[PDB]
Amino acid sequence: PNWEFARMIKEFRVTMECSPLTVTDPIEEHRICVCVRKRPLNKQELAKKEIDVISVPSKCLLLVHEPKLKVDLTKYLENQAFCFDFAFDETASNEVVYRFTARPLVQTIFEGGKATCFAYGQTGSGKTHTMGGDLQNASKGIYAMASRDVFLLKNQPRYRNLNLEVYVTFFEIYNGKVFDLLNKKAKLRVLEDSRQQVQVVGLQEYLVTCADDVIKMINMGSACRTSSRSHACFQILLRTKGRLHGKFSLVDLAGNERGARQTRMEGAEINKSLLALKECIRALGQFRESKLTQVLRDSFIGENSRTCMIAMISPGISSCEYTLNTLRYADRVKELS
Ligand SMILES: Nc1ncnc2c1ncn2[C@@H]1O[C@H](COP(=O)(O)OP(=O)(O)O)[C@@H](O)[C@H]1O
Ligand SMILES: [Mg+2]
Repeated sequence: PNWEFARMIKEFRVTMECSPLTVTDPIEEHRICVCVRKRPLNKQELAKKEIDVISVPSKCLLLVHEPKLKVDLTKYLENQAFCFDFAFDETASNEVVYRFTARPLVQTIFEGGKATCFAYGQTGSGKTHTMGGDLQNASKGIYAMASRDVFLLKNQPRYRNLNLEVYVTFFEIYNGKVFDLLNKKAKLRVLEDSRQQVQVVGLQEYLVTCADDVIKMINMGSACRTSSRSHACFQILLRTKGRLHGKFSLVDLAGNERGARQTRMEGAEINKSLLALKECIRALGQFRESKLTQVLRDSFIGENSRTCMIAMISPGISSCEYTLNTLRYADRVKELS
């Protein structure tokens, strides 16, 4: 047969119908969740008469109206379809996006589980807008939202007898070097031991109690950081006896369009890490180690470990080549599940 094609086709088909009952399902463990989010064209983009070339006709489908010239100059479209677990159009808010990406994973930490949620995509696409908050608005972004609901889940009966402390970290990863955003960008050192386990020495874990505390911390970190070229990782830890119960690492990745002049070849580092991250993620469905995947190594290797990739799309015509690139990385992540 042509079975590889048949398999790829099936995988497409299956994803193309899904209810929101599939990721949020009990008793099936959707370990890997891949999403896409089209942001609207902004006024500068409108001002430059940019054509919106992206459509999101269903919850599980996204279309690229790839503009093309035939050899004889004749204009046409190659309308390309991609399907994801969720696809959010230019109307979907952060709270809506949060509801189907990260929120499901909150419970995983209170179940003694590890969680990761990545914002992936080109620069100016909305990674920080989604994760940090409206570009700022710490409270209108996933970091905060996840936290809001971490506190809510502790006050429920089922999870009150755990005697939990809520800790919080926040750091930047830039050219192989970690920097604590809660400790004045202090350059930290990353140690692997014999067991191949990682420690980020001197990474400050602030205890928190209310959501507003966390909003304060997120704003300190974001402030004490000054765009792309660097990863940002905000973590939420639940400790019981100062022993770690569960961990949610929320990451605002770097610009994915730097496959690379001379010596601004941080784009080498950025590339290695994104390639790394991809491989790591696909190991959570069963190399070239980067500082990012090293620091997050526990959050993939685990038994109850879950993840969520949110691919950000810039809808402009001028961005199409970058958009198509973003979508292939995303396709290639879903590929194993
Ligand atoms: N879904 C959206 N709705 C409205 N504005 C958005 C949206 N996504 C991004 N933006 C705006 O676009 C700009 C670029 O977003 P940003 O998240 O900083 O890009 P990047 O993810 O590359 O860092 C910001 O001003 C942000 O407020
Ligand atoms: Mg941003």
